[PDB]
Amino acid sequence: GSSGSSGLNRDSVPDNHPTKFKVTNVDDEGVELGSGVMELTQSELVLHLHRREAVRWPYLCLRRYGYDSNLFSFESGRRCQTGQGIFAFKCSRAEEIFNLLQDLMQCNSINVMEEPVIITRNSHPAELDLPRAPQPPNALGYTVSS
Amino acid sequence: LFRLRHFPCGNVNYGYQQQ
Repeated sequence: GSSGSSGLNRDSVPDNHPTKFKVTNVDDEGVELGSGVMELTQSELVLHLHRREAVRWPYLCLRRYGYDSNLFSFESGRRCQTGQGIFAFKCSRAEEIFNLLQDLMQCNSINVMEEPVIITRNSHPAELDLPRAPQPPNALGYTVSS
Repeated sequence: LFRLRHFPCGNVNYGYQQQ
């Protein structure tokens, strides 16, 4: 929880902004591959970078979201823009990202802004993700006669 | 966007329990 606003322009994004974070995508050894800006907002997570395409992940896809010494990372299922995989990023503020993620992910943002038409509308049936299911109960035995 | 073999973090809060 926090607040504050002002009618001031921004000439550039700092390394310490309260909603943007300068990040660098890293490999299995922790070597630096490419730089970007991670944006946290009530809609979803977004990466901004060069003339390349931008990249998005909804909080629904984030089964887990972790932080370590200068390291931020997240897991995501086959349903998202990038497909199935874990993506890790070097960042001087990885704990402040982790502290802000949970503030938005607990909030759920239920239609918080007016969205366009989407395939959640009524239509023909198709392959579409299933909800949770209950654990099946145990059976009982019986006694034996003379 | 590098795809890792496993999760690099031991301390984690599980948020969404849906696929």
